[PDB]
Amino acid sequence: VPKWIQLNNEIMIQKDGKFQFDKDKEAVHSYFVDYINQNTVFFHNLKEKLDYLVENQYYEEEFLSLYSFEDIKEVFKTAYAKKFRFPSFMSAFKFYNDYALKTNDKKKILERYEDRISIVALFFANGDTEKAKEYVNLMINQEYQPSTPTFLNAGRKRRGELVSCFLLEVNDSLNDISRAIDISMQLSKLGGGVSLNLSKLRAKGEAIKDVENATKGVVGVMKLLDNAFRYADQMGQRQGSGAAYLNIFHRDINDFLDTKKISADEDVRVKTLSIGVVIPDKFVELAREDKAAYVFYPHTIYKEYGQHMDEMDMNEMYDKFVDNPRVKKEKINPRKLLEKLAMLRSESGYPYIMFQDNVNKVHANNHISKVKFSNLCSEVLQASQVSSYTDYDEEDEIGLDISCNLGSLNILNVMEHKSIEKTVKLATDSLTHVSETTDIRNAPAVRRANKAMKSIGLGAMNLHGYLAQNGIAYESPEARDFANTFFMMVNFYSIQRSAEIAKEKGETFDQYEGSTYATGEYFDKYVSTDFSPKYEKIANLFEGMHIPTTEDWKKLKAFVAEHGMYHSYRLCIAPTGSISYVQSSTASVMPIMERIEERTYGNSKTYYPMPGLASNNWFFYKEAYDMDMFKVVDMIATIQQHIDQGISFTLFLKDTMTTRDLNRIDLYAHHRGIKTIYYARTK
Amino acid sequence: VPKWIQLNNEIMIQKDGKFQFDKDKEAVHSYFVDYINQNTVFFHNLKEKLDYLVENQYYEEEFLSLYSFEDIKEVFKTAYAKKFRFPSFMSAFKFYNDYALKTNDKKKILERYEDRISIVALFFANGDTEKAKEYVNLMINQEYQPSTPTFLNAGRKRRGELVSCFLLEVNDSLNDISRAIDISMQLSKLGGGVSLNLSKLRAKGEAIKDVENATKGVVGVMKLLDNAFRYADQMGQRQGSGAAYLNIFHRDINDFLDTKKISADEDVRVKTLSIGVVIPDKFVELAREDKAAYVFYPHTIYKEYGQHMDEMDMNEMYDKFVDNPRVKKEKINPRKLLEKLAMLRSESGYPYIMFQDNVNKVHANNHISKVKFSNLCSEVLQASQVSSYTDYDEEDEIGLDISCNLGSLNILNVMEHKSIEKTVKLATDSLTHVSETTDIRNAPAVRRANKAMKSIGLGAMNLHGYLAQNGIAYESPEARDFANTFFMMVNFYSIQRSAEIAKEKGETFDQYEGSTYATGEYFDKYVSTDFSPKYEKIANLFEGMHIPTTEDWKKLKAFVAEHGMYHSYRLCIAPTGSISYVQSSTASVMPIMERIEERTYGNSKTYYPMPGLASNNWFFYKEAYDMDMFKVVDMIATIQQHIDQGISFTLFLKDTMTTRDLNRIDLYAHHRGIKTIYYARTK
Amino acid sequence: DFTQMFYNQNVKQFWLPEEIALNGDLLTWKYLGKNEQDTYMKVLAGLTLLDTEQGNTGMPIVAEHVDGHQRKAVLNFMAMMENAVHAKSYSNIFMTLAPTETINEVFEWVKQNKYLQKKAQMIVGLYKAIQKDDEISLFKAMVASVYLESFLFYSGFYYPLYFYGQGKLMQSGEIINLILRDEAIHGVYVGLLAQEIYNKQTEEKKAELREFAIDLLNQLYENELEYTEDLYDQVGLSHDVKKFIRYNANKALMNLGFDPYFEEEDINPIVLNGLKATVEPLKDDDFYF
Amino acid sequence: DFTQMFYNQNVKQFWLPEEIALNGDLLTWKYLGKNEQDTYMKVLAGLTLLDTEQGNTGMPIVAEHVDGHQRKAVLNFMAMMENAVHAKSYSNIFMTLAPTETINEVFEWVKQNKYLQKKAQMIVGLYKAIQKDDEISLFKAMVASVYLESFLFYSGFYYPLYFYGQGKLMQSGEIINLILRDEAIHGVYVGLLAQEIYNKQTEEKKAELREFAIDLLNQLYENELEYTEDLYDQVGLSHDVKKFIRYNANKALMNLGFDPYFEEEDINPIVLNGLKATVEPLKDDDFYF
Ligand SMILES: Nc1ncnc2c1ncn2[C@@H]1O[C@H](COP(=O)(O)OP(=O)(O)OP(=O)(O)O)[C@@H](O)[C@H]1O
Ligand SMILES: Nc1ncnc2c1ncn2[C@@H]1O[C@H](COP(=O)(O)OP(=O)(O)OP(=O)(O)O)[C@@H](O)[C@H]1O
Ligand SMILES: Cc1cn([C@H]2C[C@H](O)[C@@H](COP(=O)(O)OP(=O)(O)OP(=O)(O)O)O2)c(=O)[nH]c1=O
Ligand SMILES: [Mg+2]
Ligand SMILES: [Mg+2]
Ligand SMILES: [Mn+2]
Ligand SMILES: [Mn+2]
Ligand SMILES: [Mn+2]
Ligand SMILES: [Mn+2]
Repeated sequence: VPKWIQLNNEIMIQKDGKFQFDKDKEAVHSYFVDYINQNTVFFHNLKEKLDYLVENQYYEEEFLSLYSFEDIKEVFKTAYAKKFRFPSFMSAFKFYNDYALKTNDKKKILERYEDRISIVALFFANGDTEKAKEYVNLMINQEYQPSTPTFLNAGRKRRGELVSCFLLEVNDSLNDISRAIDISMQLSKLGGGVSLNLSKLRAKGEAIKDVENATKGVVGVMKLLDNAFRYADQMGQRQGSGAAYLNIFHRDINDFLDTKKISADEDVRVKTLSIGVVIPDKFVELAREDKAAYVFYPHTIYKEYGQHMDEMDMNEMYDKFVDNPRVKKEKINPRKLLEKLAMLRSESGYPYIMFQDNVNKVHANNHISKVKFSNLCSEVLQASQVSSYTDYDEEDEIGLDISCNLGSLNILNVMEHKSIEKTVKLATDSLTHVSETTDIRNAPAVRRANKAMKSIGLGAMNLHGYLAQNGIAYESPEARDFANTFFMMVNFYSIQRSAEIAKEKGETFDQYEGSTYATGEYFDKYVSTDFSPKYEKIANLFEGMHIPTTEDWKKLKAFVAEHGMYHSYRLCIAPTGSISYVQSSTASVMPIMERIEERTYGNSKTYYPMPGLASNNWFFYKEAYDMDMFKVVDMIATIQQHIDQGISFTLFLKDTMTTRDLNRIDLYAHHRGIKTIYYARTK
Repeated sequence: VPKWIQLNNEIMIQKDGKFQFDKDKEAVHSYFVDYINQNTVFFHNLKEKLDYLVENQYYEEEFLSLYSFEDIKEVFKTAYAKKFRFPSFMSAFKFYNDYALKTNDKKKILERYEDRISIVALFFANGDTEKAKEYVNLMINQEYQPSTPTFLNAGRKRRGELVSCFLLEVNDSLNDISRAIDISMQLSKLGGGVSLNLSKLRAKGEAIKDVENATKGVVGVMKLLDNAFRYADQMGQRQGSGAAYLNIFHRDINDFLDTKKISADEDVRVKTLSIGVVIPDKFVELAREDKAAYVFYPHTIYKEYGQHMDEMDMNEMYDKFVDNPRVKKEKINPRKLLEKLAMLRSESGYPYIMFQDNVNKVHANNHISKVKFSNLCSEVLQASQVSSYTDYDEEDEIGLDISCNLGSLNILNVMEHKSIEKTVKLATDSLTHVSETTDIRNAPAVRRANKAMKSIGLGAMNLHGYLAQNGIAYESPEARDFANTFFMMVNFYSIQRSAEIAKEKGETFDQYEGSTYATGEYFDKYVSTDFSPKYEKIANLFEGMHIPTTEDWKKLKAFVAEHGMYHSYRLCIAPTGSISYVQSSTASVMPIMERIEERTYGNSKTYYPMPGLASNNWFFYKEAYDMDMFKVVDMIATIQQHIDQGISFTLFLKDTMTTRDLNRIDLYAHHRGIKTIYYARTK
Repeated sequence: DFTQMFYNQNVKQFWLPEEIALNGDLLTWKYLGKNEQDTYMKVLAGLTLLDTEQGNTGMPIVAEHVDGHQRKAVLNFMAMMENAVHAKSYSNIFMTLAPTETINEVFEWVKQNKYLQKKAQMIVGLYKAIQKDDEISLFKAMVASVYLESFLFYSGFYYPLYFYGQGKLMQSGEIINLILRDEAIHGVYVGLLAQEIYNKQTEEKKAELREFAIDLLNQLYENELEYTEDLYDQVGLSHDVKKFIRYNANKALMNLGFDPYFEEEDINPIVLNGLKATVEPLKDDDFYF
Repeated sequence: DFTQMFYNQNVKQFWLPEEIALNGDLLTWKYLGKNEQDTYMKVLAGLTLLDTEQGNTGMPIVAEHVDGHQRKAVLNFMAMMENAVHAKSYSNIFMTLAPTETINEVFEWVKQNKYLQKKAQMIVGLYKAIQKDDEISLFKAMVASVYLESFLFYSGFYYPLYFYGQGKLMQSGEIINLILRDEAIHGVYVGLLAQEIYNKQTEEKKAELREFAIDLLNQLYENELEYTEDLYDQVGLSHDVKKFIRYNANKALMNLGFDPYFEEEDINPIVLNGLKATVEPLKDDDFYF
């Protein structure tokens, strides 16, 4: 066993009844003085390194050609001047195993952390040396972390796409279904997770040109997509991951759910395609009143009204659907469907739950389209227009397929540096650059939506780490007050940066004029309610930083009205799974699953303590499963009120609790304004 | 139990030690006195019937509008003047259960046999009343039978395409694979059987964008195609049928074959995807000499030579591939592979066997392309060019995808009417009309090849029926003499009609000038070898009909040289599954499987004796399983020497014979010039 | 002299009910009178009970006491067929034709039916009375097993065969014929083992064993008569079934090496009407013609 | 929750010895050294002898004491596979590779072998100690059975898998792989039946049953190490075989719902190449907050 492995395992060997957390630090030293420094490839100077990486097809030469070598040297020197040290063994291990650039045979390390950060910063700046240094300082301080696609692939010749998630709308036609399968394979080839809205597809037993009971429903398309994602599995490196979203009022909703039952037959079971359910407020109202609900056949509704079932408001059209004899429907028990959802989430963690009305009551771009589904991580909530892929030799009507670039603020590092504004603006600029340089030649709706919406996702990580390292319980009202203030600041500065980009470029996102940003409605709660901290401890935490007031929000509203906004969507809180290790941060705004996690790598086992875990903050690092899910819902709703897109909200459940407890948590989330629920992980 | 079913089951009841075959005739009468006439919709006049069928979206207005009502009435009167009577119960049952037009509620019969024949004739003639009457006389004499798609769908508004055999070339790319899946779905939606060539696809463990061990091979593509064919199942009417062809020198050939093993796992086995193997002469030579063979990685060959492995002659390329270090290959035992093929055919009848050099040594259009694969029934053998389907908003390079037009001569009815020439020419004209009226807007290469090649398949059936009713054993040399003469006349008149159509329209098929028809090579064996019958009995059978001599063939060769040939391909012998029942004929040129076949429809049993079966010809109606497969191979080769495309050749084996016997039959078929082997049906 | 050929016959007869699709019987079942359906369900339930005990108890216990690995392999295979194949097939039939409540009711009916309980008590009692190394107790249980295989099943088999012979319920009937084909060879095999033990005895002991066999047969017979009347009177067939069970009682006696006990009678002719490939390598001469 | 699913998986895995032609193994057998042939023979005899105990006693005794018709049927099916399929398969392999006199001598040797006997008698002892209506003694026997199916066989399976992964003795290796696949599911199934008993116990009784299982595992493991050196030192494989034993011991423990005992180790690549929450209805007022 390696020396650093033994040093890391020495953490759990208690001394005087206490964990040896400091041993972890020793491990990193070993991991660098025995493996990383020996396995790294050193050159005489930076010129030889850059030339070797360029000619050997490791780096794209275009982004490096925008800078003179003196500027690149200055950027690299700025990166190395911080003398960044990984405080935990797992941070360095995760970076050098998942994100550091290696040779073709993967026998040596070509990229250090500073080298990777410098390359990403130079790609972000697009020829601006000062901007590149700003990005270097932002990432080496670990205030901002680009998503895994962006951080791993920026400036690389053998790179994939920098966009993490893609959302596709599938129209009710064989041509559209085949095009959706093709685009899903193309985007999984690019490495991104693909989500498909199957609510427009007509249910099982519908007519294909006057011959009835002919359609296979959404389950056949689900099987096709599952095989497509199995085939396109990132060249066999990462399993192809897809998501299917169906409205709960679709007739196939049961069969949909039956794809995830552990007793499902092979002709129905789907195993590589995640499932999500979109629940309008009408379904929750029907379940609450115990009135029997009706699921609908989408094609009959489309024939009668000319629009898809998910294209209009069910809260106002459900009674018209039920009373219409030309609309076909089936009777269901909404409470039984809710119990089935809870049982399925207990068994397998599926489906994702999207509260459609919670998303669309604060959605700023309802004029473009209502949000009808979410992404594979159930945090992207954007307007999408379905595409009409016609026959060959016929022009296709290209719609809008959602796609946003992810980037997370490290809350602990951002607040320690007292740089919410600067970090938010620089992250917005980096995400705007990632969107601008993204061009996908096989997904036309994705390309058009990227060019028009200009949507980005700016997330946050290390919420629980910051709260526990500052002596604040994650479930406490003080923690929710901190989240309210911090994310109001993040939203304020993201809107300010979006408006500044719109002013400097003279262009807004497409159809911005009909948005609530243009009409000023979006700023209502910000121009009437003060989001400054209500607790003295939180206010002290925010000292040295100008917390925006109602007057600052009014000025920002006027600025947006004058100049517009460059981005249709700005903030989305992704799960941030593996890149949180490198940043020494807790995953996303979720509470920690465990204080010390035991992970098996190779034939060895490693223990990763939570960042900053110690004796004095052991009980502030409360495990998520031990927490009240209602207070976690309260925290997520408090954050969500300042996030325009959704938050990947994983439910952390105990084995003792029943499906009724899961249903109660889901209904409280819906009541509190939670937009989406990601996972039901049971301990 | 209905009266006609009792009268049909009375056949097996033996009187005086003989089957009551004549009772079947009585059954037909009952089937018409009790059921057909009662459930047949009658109109006051044909004008009312045509108006009702057109208005209720049963027929098409376009083809009926080309004639005055007097001409349509005259065509219907010509059809009804024959007073055609089905000689067996199963003929009428199959027609009125499969082909007769029924109401939307499927309880009444709108079309009789004469009505359907008249409608198909009017569709064929395209406005010529005399030509329509000629077609009516052809089909009511049952000399020619349009295929199930053409016969069932001609003149019907609610219909699939008139072509059901489609051959697709799949290029080695994700875009091409997705396009192939889409086209397969679209053609299965039209009701056609789709065959895909997977030899150009790179094997498992190949590089994608210079990353190693990334390709899933052809088995993942087969899984995708199997899912696509399961999804597209004729609006839930018939099981989606598809075929995949792989060259035996493709490295995936074992895994390909492993998709049909019973022991194969769920992630390996494809259930609704037929498989065929293309066997070049090089593989047979390697197996014969017991030299170990090499299966090659197609992408390495493409990188080294710039052409696909299946696009070049393996006979001259195999040694260069083996000696090339940059071509990756795996060692195999060709005799072990042959034994595996025989074992798989014994277990499941798969794969289909295509002898590439047997096809291509007589292929007339090798300049366009060599025949690389066959159809789902393993009888279509045509030149195909792969298409380069690029990314979106980029122009695709459309190639040639095979789609031939099926139609079968009834050898008994044709020869008893002494009308080989007239029937062949009229069938060629009808096939040309159906090929010209076919327009598929979702298969670009299929449409392009249909427009360019103008390839049709004119088959024959009732060969064994005709031979048995004339006191000739199917395995006798007299039967082969008759087949030689009859199919040489069929080829002569098909070529003459093709040249006449080319002269009339002033156009040949695309790239005809490079064909062996243009150079006169095709006629070589016809201008030197006399194909007149060598037996007096066969000559007396051909009495009253002019048998083309060598001088006639020289005149035809000169005529083709002067005027060209309209069809790239003219003759292919399809299995003729259900139309053989309606025509009261034995299926294809195959020998009969059973003298009397027992079938179960609903909860009732039915008995179909072979047409013309009696005590006198009971011995001549020898069952296929009791026959020597070498003599069946000899007869099929005798026919194949006059057929430009292949013949659906099913092997009929006993359970006693082993895989050595199957391999011997396959090798004798290869030796005798058999182009394709369809199935290995074990009794 | 016989175990190997029985081993080969048993394993070559292997089958599963799922091989037979049952939805084809749906209409001929729907068309039967309520009396006919009731008798049919109950008949198959009585069969299910017999196979349950033959599989759980009878065959395994005889296997335990019979010497020789090959004899044990045959008996173990037969035991598996009883409960893993035969008893289960009846549930496949029930689940196709009948709603759950009717299925629940018929299984409740087996528990409370006095003739079915009596016959189970008698047969299973003899199985559980076998004493290790005591060949006489083993013989008695083998006689009981032959009577179950070759006699007791037949009051049940009559009705599926009666329908099969009229072209009714033919898929269920196909299952039953496969079960019957198995029981016929099971009865012969166990009969041969019983004869082995009988042939070791003195003439005096043999005389007592014949008394045991005949007394047991008569006791089972009298109970089966009452069972038959109880089931078949409502469908009018009791007298016909009685003739059939007497016919099969004689076959059971013959399987035990004893003379027939009942006189011959004409059985309903309807019921009588109710009754990888080898691989060779390729030679170099197979490539030339 | 599981018996019908295991029924399905068991019956769909049905196979017969005759399906695999064995004669082509002689083409690689002739090229092995004396030590390789000796080890193979001894391993094969070890597996044969242990599997016979499982067919004659282990499976039938568990089937006898377990309650439930469907469980008894699955267990009967497993017993059938031991006696009718596995035992014939081992015999076939032997008869193909060795002459009659060599087979008799190898079995004489392995029958006297101290390490084979120690484990065989330890397992058989626990089967003989099962008492009617005592679920504790049944559980102990089930633990023994799982240890045989999922652990003790694997010191033996190693060698055929090692050859199979190298392209040697492919026909007999295919047979062994089918046998091993059956024993894997047998071990998992019996494991679930043991967990059912374990879960019915108090916390003190559970701790006591855990101690029993670990103590038994330790005794068997220490004897396996000696067994391993005795057979595999002469062919230089013992180190790698020991890793394979521990890996399979961990699988056996997991089958019994217990934590792994041994640290995770990688296995020889040649051998590798060879190889519900409680539903509670919504009560209303759960929609209001
Ligand atoms: N935790 C760590 N994170 C990142 N790099 C590290 C870490 N520990 C060691 N290294 C790398 O290994 C080298 C070993 O030097 P070390 O940290 O022991 O101190 P040093 O030799 O006094 O110099 P310096 O600390 O100034 O780099 C470091 O210079 C650095 O490049
Ligand atoms: N074998 C058969 N094949 C086809 N149609 C039949 C057959 N037998 C009877 N029919 C149909 O039933 C009608 C009655 O025929 P039948 O044998 O009674 O005498 P017919 O002289 O042909 O009668 P009709 O006055 O109808 O012409 C036929 O006209 C035809 O429509
Ligand atoms: C062709 C086909 C379609 N479908 C379903 C899936 C699609 O969502 C739906 C629409 O198919 P379409 O491609 O729209 O078929 P169509 O346009 O010819 O029929 P229509 O005019 O009624 O739109 O039909 C199947 O389920 N199976 C099939 O094989
Ligand atoms: Mg449509
Ligand atoms: Mg390519
Ligand atoms: Mn039985
Ligand atoms: Mn029996
Ligand atoms: Mn075994
Ligand atoms: Mn076992």
